[PDB]
Amino acid sequence: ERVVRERMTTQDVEAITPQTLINIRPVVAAIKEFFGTSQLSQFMDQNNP
Amino acid sequence: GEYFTGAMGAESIQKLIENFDIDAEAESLRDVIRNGKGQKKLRALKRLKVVAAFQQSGNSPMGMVLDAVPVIPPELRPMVQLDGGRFATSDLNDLYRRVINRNNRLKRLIDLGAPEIIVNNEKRMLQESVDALFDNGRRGRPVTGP
Amino acid sequence: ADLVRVYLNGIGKTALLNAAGEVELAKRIEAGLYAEHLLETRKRLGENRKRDLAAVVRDGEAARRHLLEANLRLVVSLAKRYTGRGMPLLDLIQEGNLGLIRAMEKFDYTKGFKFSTYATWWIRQAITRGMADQSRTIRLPVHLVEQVNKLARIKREMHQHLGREATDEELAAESGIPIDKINDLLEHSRDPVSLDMPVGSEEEAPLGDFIEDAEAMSAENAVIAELLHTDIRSVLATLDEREHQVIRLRFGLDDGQPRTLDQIGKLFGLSRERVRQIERDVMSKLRHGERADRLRSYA
Amino acid sequence: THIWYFKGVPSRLGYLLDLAPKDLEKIIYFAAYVITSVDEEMRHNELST
Amino acid sequence: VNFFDELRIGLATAEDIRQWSYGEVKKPETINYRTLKPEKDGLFCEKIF
DNA sequence: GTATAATGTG
Repeated sequence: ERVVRERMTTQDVEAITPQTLINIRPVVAAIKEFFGTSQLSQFMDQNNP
Repeated sequence: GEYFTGAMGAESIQKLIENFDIDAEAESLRDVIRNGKGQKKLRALKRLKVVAAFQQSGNSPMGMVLDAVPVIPPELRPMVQLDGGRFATSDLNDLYRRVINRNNRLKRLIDLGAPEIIVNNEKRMLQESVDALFDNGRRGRPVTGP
Repeated sequence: ADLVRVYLNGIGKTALLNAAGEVELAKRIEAGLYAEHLLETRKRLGENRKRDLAAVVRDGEAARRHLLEANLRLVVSLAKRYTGRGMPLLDLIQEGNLGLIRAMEKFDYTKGFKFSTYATWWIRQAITRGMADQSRTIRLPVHLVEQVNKLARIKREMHQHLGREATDEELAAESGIPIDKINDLLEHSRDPVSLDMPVGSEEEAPLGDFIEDAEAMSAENAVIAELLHTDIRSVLATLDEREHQVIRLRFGLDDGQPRTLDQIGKLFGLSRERVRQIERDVMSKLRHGERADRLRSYA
Repeated sequence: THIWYFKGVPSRLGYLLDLAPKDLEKIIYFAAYVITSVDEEMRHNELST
Repeated sequence: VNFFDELRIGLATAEDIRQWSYGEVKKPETINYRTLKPEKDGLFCEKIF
């Protein structure tokens, strides 16, 4: 949202569409980082059920 | 500007310490300590112990103000290639690069000649660079890359 | 503290200048430089002219100082934009100051344009070149840095257009740079990992602690190599001593300098064609008897 | 200057040089000038003039 | 050989640094990007270290 | 090497 608000403050207002206004990179990056390095996302130990 | 000479920066402290005489100050502070004034006596005693430590040494206090920093051998700060061509190096290289760049830029500014404001800013940056090299967090905001 | 704060307090000590002020400053600088050139160019040195030129030089120094100090703040304004990359803010500010110093020695008042017009170009050039030169541990050519930045911008534009991170094939198609060079550039655009970073939470021992020397194997050079050398000094010596010297000079066991067939023949007085048969005899001998028993390993 | 001295507690530079920590930190980072020396002998001999 | 009676620590001076160093580092380059060799007068130069 | 014009962080 920070990136989006900066972009809409700078980008032209005539031919603007939300498709060119959203930036999906940070959210996917955050999700992947959480699932990869977060200390609460651990390998499921599978010695037995 | 014909009698008194003064300047700002670490060079000024170098000059001041060079002009300062340790033995004479030690004798005067011993004279002061010989009196009472307990409130000021503790501070006088701490200063006296430091000054006497310098006095008995036979060396000079100028060693505190550096004019040439050393660099450890590269094996102590190795730069190795990990599998996949992903280089790995110690932050000592980054700190030394900062110091070298600041020093070279300072030399370039002095050679070219510029108003004293920019030169003073460059000298301050170099001082901060050396400070960050010798210790991080010992003064001010620590540097962080990642 | 806050060295940025003290510099920004100092920079504002002087106010900006209007068009007429900058024009007159440029005129003063022109007069100063003209006097500087004349002072050493003149074959006959005038006496009062000497004093006049000295005063003019002082005034010209003051004029350059005033112009640079007045226009400094543009340096901060332009440098604030490039932050977030490798170099800090003050480094970029100093780079821009150097660029401004470079620019000021070319400004002209006849054109009539404002100084910032001719200053922003050089400030941006200096800042970008300095960032490309002294912002990465492994320095890269300026053209290669430009290509890496081009690849990054192309990727970001493709992501913006398609809403998803561009594929490698589509990156090659859009940029036209083959996948090989794209992979090379991607490999050249990664900050080296710091060895002091804790690894595996294994007592937070740094990565540097787990890197093998990768060379100088103890046992290999300790026993195997030296014992091979000694057994060779025994075996090759057990051959004809003349042939032992021939081998020493042929490969360079003692003094390097592997003697070619013709050279060794000249040294021994023999012909270039004999050395092939000599080597054939040596290799035949080395492959039989206790020599093979000793030297079957090491291959 | 070596960081270990003008920043340590006690700051050996401050104790030896009888300068308060605030003044020392200001002087080191090019904040305020300092009068290193003065021709006191000439000033005294020329006190009348 | 191994006759170490005492081990003292002193405050190094500029001349000590000068005379206990075998070269001067005059450029910031560490290693060449393509040939993987130390660069002249760099932090890894063979001439120095 | 550049000339609309820009003139103090985060």
